[PDB]
Amino acid sequence: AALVVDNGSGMCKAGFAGDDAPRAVFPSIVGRPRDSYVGDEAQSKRGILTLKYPIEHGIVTNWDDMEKIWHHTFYNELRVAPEEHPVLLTEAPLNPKANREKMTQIMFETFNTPAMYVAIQAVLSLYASGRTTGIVMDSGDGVTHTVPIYEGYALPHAILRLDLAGRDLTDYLMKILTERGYSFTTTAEREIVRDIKEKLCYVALDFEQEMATAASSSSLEKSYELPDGQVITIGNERFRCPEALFQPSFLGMESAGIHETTFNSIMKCDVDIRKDLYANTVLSGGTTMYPGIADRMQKEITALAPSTMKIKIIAPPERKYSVWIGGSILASLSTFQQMWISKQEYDESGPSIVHRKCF
Amino acid sequence: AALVVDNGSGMCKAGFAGDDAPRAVFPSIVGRPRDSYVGDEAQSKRGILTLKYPIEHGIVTNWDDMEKIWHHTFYNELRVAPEEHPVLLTEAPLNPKANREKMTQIMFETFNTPAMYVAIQAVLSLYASGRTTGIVMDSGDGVTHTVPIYEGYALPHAILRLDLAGRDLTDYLMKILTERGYSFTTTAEREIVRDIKEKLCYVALDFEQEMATAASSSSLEKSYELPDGQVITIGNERFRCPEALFQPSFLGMESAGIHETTFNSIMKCDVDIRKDLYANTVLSGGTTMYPGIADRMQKEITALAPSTMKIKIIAPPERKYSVWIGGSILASLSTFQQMWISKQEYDESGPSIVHRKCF
Amino acid sequence: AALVVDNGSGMCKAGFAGDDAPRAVFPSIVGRPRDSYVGDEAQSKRGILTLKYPIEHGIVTNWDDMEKIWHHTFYNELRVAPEEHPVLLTEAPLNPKANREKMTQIMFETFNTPAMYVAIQAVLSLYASGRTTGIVMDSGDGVTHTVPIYEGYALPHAILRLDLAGRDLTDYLMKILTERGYSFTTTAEREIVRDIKEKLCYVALDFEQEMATAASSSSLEKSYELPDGQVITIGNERFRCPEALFQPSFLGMESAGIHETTFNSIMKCDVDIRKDLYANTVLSGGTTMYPGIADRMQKEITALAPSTMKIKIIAPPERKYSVWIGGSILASLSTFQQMWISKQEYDESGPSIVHRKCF
Amino acid sequence: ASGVAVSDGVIKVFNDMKVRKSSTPEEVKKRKKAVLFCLSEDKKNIILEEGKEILVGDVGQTVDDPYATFVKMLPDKDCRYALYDATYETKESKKEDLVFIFWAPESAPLKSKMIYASSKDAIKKKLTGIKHELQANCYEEVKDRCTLAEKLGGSAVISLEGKPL
Amino acid sequence: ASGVAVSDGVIKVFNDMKVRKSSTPEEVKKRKKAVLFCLSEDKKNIILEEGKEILVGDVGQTVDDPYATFVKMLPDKDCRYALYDATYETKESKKEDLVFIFWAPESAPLKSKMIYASSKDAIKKKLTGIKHELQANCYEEVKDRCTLAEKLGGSAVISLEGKPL
Ligand SMILES: Nc1ncnc2c1ncn2[C@@H]1O[C@H](COP(=O)(O)OP(=O)(O)O)[C@@H](O)[C@H]1O
Ligand SMILES: Nc1ncnc2c1ncn2[C@@H]1O[C@H](COP(=O)(O)OP(=O)(O)O)[C@@H](O)[C@H]1O
Ligand SMILES: Nc1ncnc2c1ncn2[C@@H]1O[C@H](COP(=O)(O)OP(=O)(O)O)[C@@H](O)[C@H]1O
Ligand SMILES: [Mg+2]
Ligand SMILES: [Mg+2]
Ligand SMILES: [Mg+2]
Repeated sequence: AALVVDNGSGMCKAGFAGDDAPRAVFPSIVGRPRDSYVGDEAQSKRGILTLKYPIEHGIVTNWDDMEKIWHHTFYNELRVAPEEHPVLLTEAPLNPKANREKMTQIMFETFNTPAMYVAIQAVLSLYASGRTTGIVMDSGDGVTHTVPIYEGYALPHAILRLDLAGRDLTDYLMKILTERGYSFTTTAEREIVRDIKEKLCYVALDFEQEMATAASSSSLEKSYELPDGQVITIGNERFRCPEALFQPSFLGMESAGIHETTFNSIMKCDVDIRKDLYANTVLSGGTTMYPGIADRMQKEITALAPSTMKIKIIAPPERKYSVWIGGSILASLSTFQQMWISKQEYDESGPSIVHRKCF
Repeated sequence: AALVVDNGSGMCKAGFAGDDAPRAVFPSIVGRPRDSYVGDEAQSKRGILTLKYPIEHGIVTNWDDMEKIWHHTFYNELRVAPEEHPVLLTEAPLNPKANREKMTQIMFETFNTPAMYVAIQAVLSLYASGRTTGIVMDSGDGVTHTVPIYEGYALPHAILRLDLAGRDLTDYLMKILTERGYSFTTTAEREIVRDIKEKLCYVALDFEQEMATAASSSSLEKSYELPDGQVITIGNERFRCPEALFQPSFLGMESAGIHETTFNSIMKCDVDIRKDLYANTVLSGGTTMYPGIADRMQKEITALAPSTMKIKIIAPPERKYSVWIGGSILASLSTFQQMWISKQEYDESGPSIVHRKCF
Repeated sequence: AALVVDNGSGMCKAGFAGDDAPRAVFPSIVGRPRDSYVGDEAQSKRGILTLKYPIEHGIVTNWDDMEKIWHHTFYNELRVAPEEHPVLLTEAPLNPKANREKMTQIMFETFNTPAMYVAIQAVLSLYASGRTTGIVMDSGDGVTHTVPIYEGYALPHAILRLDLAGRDLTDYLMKILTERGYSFTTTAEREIVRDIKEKLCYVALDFEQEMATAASSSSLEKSYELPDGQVITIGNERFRCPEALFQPSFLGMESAGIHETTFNSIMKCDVDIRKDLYANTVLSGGTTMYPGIADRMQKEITALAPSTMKIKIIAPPERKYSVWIGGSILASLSTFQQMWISKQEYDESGPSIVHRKCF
Repeated sequence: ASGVAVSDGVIKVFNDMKVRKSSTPEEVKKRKKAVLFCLSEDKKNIILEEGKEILVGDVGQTVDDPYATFVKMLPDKDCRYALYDATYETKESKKEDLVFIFWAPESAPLKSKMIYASSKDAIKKKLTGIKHELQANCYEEVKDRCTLAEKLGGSAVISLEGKPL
Repeated sequence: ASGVAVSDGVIKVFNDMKVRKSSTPEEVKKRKKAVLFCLSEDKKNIILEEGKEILVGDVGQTVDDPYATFVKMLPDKDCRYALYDATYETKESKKEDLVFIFWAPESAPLKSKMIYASSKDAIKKKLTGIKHELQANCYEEVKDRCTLAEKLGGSAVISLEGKPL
């Protein structure tokens, strides 16, 4: 019975290999008073404590707080002893090799796992869609990555990173909801706005046409009930919030949208494989769950690519947790039990064993 | 002879272009029985009526009551017919474009002004200090804004809003004056406490050192005579009330103080202009009139900024009405008479003319 | 008083003949909104405009934008009227003959220069080192050239071009600085990274030995202060960034390093002159200014060449602007005043006069 | 935006200061090293403040340090626009650049500070080609040579007006 | 804060309920599904109420709905602490979380309600890792399955104990 832990920039997905869904999905935050709270405990206190993301943009920056999250994952969320289960970890693209060895050292020495394995998140999402070649647009909480993959290997020189994901969209929705007279500023009210975003926001196919439709009627207005029973109404903010994914200038960013970032990373690959990448663009992550985002990406990339290229955007219905689900299917295979890094192999080669067993 | 109207979140400043001070300064409230009273009329009745702020946080939320205030401004306060004078209006930062057009429509159709102009409040305050680049900390009655401005244009992605100003400080002073045995609860007693706040309160440079000085002697105690001749004495409440500007936790708020809000909005600007913003921090509004607030802001921001940055807090002596005074100087210029939006231009382009003539 | 203009792929060097250094060194960019900004003006706006290099790889591709840069050079940078001064222009190796005539036509018809002259950049660098025979390794901003020269004439069949220079090293340093947790993505932050590169980066003599030294201590770590006072620390990125000059696979390029490109162009020359080229390898350009690059080139070419050849890498201390300095010494000679292409000679022969007067 | 226009006398002086024409050494001595601009009496135009200028021929004779005597021309309680032709040297080039200086002292009246600040971005758009801008709001922000050198090129500036910093 | 301590028998039972150890299916049937805590006779410790527990092996055999039979164990006129291991399913995950239940019926004597309420925040600090708390002050606030499902995840909870709501 192996454990699968998907360490996201904002959300930790953990569960057991062989299950269809992760058992625990909690915020990857550590809170300390303005003495240490992890996950939903750090959000239950709200404003007394200051919150820190130890893996804010997919890359672990604070290894002391990252061990607190992994300890919280094993004992409080999964409710198991990590010394009895092999653990499959996931890593962001362009993760430095010193971080891969640091993860292997912490798992074998701090938690004493019998076996261990590290996988790349984008490759698991592409395999879960039934592909070995393609480009994965993984938009999560803290970071967005466009990862072109050829024959199961990510092309590292063509991987592009965009510091624009769901966390920035939640803050932008809080900002534009104040234009209607509502006030969402506190930490507890940010969790309400995140729930509004995940239920009522959508991507408009034509933004300027949708802004005219919303200004001439009320067919796009939705009501939302707050935890205390108060009802708010939201109008054009439903499609203005995820529009910042395609127009980052709404947030004051100079960067390109997710469609141009996907196009730019395809243009950094060999000319001979670009035709395959245009037809195998796979969406992944929680921020790709807006209704209408695949049709918008299809239209935007078609306008950037040559007219003779076939643009196909793949948005599988289970793409929110496709990294975790791909890892749990892989870790539950009887043929995969030879791929683990054993503690015996770690005692001989040290933490550098991860580079030859997990690539 | 143009009119200059500064629509504040709690106080309406109105007067004639070319004058040094506004002629009328009255509360921007509309009172209805618990049939419609505006301004000081709504406060003369005290407790019979319920009071509403139509522009409670700088943004107009009730346009029917906002027209009552503008009608009261022209006929009862300025005592002129608005169809004979061009009017310069002011607007809060991050004012939605639908509100700018609504103001232009009301001025040309309801009041029939011959000409009209809309200006941003923070930009007028920065110009009045002799600057085109800087960050304006505008603390008024209902709202506090930190508005970084570069070459005469406010940077909208870096503008921060704090729902903590003089109105919250008046309520907090009423609350802590009851710890001395006094009772201020009614609407008439709130106007007394506001007068105590504007005469005896000050910002302590070191709060904990000032609390020790007040607890060991009576050199900080002041007497105040009530309207009925009764004399009250106030001690450490003099500096505990404006201390909530720097420690909003005194009010149960999770937000940052005005010093951290100023620092956070500088850090949202381009790194190349942050050095200029550190040296050009300009205070504006009635809530920045406490003695010792510029020296406290200087000390607090110095502790947040890198030690190699030069922190300079600008507190001009006329910063309480610097928005109105800047507007009256501008509207009285003979070269400015080409900048007005005429009624002829409004009949052709409609209310959207304000976006290209006033930006 | 003649003018000397060195049109670089990324930087324009301009000044007066007889001076020791160019008066103006500005980026050769034209910016248009996402109406036309040239040079530092195009970089002062940062992210509003899109930037284009009209001479991106040494060869002018957009002649309309190239005239904007030359107009900006004469009137805004040098602050002279070009109709009063003869102008010496420089050109990249393997510049097509249609471009030489286009330059001559623009100088005589658009700017009305009294006289004009075109020189090859690599030949000026070799003359400045006191040589007429040798191979010039000119690494600039957009392009690197290895130009073998025999008796003052570049051998065009042996000239090799490498699209790998300082611009690619700046982008690579931005990429690997994000592995330490820093974020440099915007246009203003790219100018900061370029300043970090020119101050703290160096070429390691043994790369793998230097990577072990940096991983076992902190004697190679340097601090750098950002424009807003924040201090960052850089470690092995100091020598990993210019290492891409010798291992272009760090950038995902299939091409050879600058040492193998130099060796390959020597092997394309006559066998009888290769011994002279091995002993007269001259470095030129801004990208050859890294400390330790001459000792690394010496070691790398020694391993490629036969052991009986004497490898001598010439790195003059003024090699950054050796093209401009060589041109200003030449254009200031009284004996050189007979070499100019006069406007009288241009009216008779047309733009094809440049082929027989400047070769 | 106050609508204050730039007079043709200011545009002519700026065009003569920017581009240097081939001239006899006598006309070179008549080039302007620094010049002040002020509002007209009716406050409708930016005009040349008469008598407040430094000539290139004065530098090295009656004027020892051109930036020190330029700072003395600035009024203590009035706003002003200034055009200073800075001759400085970095580590790898000797430069000569025009500097636009906005002088708005805190002691100046509120009406002057408002009109000069609200009309600054319009005059600077007419003076095309200026790449350096110095906003000085007190005498301490303008009097120091190292304040100008920081605006010109930061720490790369090693000399100013032929004298080391 | 009444100073009432938590016995080591309660801490051992909680540690065995929280973390699941790899065990034979026989020991899995001996895991506790629910357990009640009460005051000792001298009211100095929180102890295990003997006989008032549901085992995992009982679920699916003698026990059809574990939450209904758990509610039956609560006394009508006495306060109690409870530990319930909830197996529920949301729209995107199958969850298994411990729920701390404070049972303080209005019919209970005033002395019991005071001691259990003033010592609740001290026992809950010793039982680290519990993220769900149900304060029930009448039989109608605890008997309904949808009351527990609302506390677990609100409307996202679609199933509880393998049965749809
Ligand atoms: N159903 C949804 N619709 C729109 N956005 C969503 C939805 N669900 C999650 N999001 C956003 O997706 C983000 C987290 O998704 P995730 O892929 O787990 O990121 P990460 O792996 O980096 O932690 C959150 O910001 C969340 O708000
Ligand atoms: N002299 C003063 N000292 C301290 N606080 C003051 C002083 N004067 C006004 N305040 C407060 O300033 C607030 C109103 O100032 P103002 O800038 O006009 O706000 P607004 O523009 O939002 O209406 C009021 O709450 C008032 O009590
Ligand atoms: N002192 C330095 N050390 C290392 N690299 C430098 C240094 N100076 C410049 N570079 C790089 O050299 C490039 C420009 O040099 P240059 O020879 O003028 O190129 P070009 O002629 O093609 O415009 C720039 O990318 C710059 O960053
Ligand atoms: Mg993710
Ligand atoms: Mg105000
Ligand atoms: Mg060059």
